[PDB]
Amino acid sequence: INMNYIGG
Repeated sequence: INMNYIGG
């Protein structure tokens, strides 16, 4: 995952 969406 890009790991930018938010990181929950």
